[PDB]
Amino acid sequence: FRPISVFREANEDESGFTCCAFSARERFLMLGTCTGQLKLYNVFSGQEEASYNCHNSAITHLEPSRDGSLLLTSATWSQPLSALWGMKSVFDMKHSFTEDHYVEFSKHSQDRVIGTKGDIAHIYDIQTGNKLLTLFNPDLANNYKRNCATFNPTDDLVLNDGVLWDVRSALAIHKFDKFNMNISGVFHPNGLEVIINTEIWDLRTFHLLHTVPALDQCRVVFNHTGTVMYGAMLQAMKSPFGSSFRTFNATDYKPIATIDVKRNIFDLCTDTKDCYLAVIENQGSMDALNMDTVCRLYEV
Ligand SMILES: COc1ccc(C2(c3nc(NCCN)c4ccc(N5CCN(C)CC5)cc4n3)CC2)cc1
Repeated sequence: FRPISVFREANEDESGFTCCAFSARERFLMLGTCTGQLKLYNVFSGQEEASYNCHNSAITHLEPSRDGSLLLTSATWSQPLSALWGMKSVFDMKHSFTEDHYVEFSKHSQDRVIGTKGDIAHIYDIQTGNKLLTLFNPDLANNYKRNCATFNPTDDLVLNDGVLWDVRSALAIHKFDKFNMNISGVFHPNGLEVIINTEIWDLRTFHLLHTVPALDQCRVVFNHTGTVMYGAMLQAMKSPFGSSFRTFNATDYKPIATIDVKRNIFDLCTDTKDCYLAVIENQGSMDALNMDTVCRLYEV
């Protein structure tokens, strides 16, 4: 991890970057701010190329569509809490997800959005903005405090609050038992396994395949080739994470590295070719009126 770029929010003495993702245009990073703006930076020169007022509160999350035409954003306490934005020609809101704190695109075909409202998953059509499904069963709920509903790689299944749902039938096919208070889980990009906090579960037998105590309270992200898994631990303008992330082999879940950048992390992502890792790193203290974040790009 060799840092090869670094920059802060132009003209802000308290740099307010909160989240980042690469755009479909390689040299250009998308970042959210603690005041609700979407910025586009040149990830090498640190030049601010563009700025949009998307929300009334800090952006917590953004996901561009692979084709470059759409962007999801989520916010902290503003209404709508999440939104879908067209980026062809003019930047503009297509749909708003009024009380979803988190949103994700479907994976195989990006024709759908899945949103989380506490313990409830909402699935929407991109083209209409209509809610196609509500996935919630109060008897099966685990009430995970950081629940983030997600689709599997083939879009036929949803993981919501540690419950596995068949999308076509809107049936709960399995509830994974609750073994932590916070982390709800992700699908492995291989589609054979789900990672719920420290437990790796088989998707056919629901067998426990690995116990990985190092993953406790970690938000997990794969690289685009699905060979490396990045974990950043939640800590118990307050960052969601601490000052370190860990990498694992996505195949056997062996630890590769533990990097302490010694600055609280707000977010991290990779380019689609997995050459770089962008990290939003806070300068100065937990106990500060504000944050002062920078974006650092590391060559992997
Ligand atoms: C599975 O565990 C999870 C799941 C989801 C999250 C969320 C998140 N993710 C972030 N970035 C990583 C994903 N984009 C955030 C970044 C900054 C930030 N705060 C908000 C308030 N404000 C005072 C300063 C900025 C809040 C964030 N919340 C809500 C999506 C965190 C941990």
